[PDB]
Amino acid sequence: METILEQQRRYHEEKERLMDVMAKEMLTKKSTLRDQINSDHRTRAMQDRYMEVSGNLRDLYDDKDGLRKEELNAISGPNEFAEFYNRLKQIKEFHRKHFEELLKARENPSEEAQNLVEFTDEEGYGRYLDLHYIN
Amino acid sequence: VKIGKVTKQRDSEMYPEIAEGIMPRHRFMSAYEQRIEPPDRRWQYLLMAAEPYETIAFKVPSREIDKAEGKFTHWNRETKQFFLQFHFKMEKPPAPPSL
Amino acid sequence: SAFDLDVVKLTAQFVARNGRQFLTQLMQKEQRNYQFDFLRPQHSLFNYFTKLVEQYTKILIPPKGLFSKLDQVCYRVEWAKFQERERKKEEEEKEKERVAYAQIDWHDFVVVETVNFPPPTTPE
Repeated sequence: METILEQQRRYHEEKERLMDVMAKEMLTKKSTLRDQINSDHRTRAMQDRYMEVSGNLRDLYDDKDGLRKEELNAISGPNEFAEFYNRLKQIKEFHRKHFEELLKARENPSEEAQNLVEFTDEEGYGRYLDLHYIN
Repeated sequence: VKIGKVTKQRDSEMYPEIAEGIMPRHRFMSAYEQRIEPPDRRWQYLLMAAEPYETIAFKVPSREIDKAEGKFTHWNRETKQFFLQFHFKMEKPPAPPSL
Repeated sequence: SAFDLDVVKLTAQFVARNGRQFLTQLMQKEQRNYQFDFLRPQHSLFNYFTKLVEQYTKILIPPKGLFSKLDQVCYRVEWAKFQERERKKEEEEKEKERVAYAQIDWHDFVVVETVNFPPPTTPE
């Protein structure tokens, strides 16, 4: 039946996709993390926070990024929120989920419906895209 | 499958001004232009240059040797296809290889 | 492309556990040119294949181990920024080179005589 390897694979891949998305976000506007982290600092005292200079200049390494307005920062923070929700879900299901004659056996059935004229470029693109509205 | 190498050595330690910016630079020059302005020409030279040291040339009678075909298509032009394509600069030992 | 995808991913599934043990036998049994191309590095898709297998090979890594995980995504961001900086620097050095190459006397000749590097441009 369904090979769990493929499912677990797709899961790790999607998790990777999400991490990459919220990382791209944290990249364009470091404030997203900084803001958050600062608050976290006063709730869980242990938390290590970045150099003040970074925070102020709104930079992560060398490049100082443009300052964004509050509404957008918050927005993206809630978006990242739902993203992290998805991630937590996938991580969960994954935790709950984790010969030659059969090889030819399946490769034979793969011959099924040979006349399927259609371009298929929509697995990683629809996901990458699914996490990156207008025209 | 054909025939094609020079090993140029530099000083033994004997202001970041192009010191690390530029590696050994090579160019193919036609003898049609020389300081003499007379007597002879008609062949190419594989000139190699470094800031302090003096230029160096190597005559290439054969119309084409080792002129390969898409060896590696990654685009960091450096100076030209020739330099990136077939040169190595051992900067730690100061040895410039060209082939 | 669903067919190609499916065969790549399947032969990749088996190739991940049996390696070439089941595929290297299939190629000789069935006799496929297509199968041979898939096995080979000549066929472009081969590369993506090397990906899938690796990925599956990875799933075999922590089988029997659960993942119990923001900081990370920040660090990834940081990395990207760093890489970006390296790219920038490179571009700069290249620029310098172009300037100097364009600015030296290729007529100061003083000749003497007349007439694999990729694995060499590393360190070991």
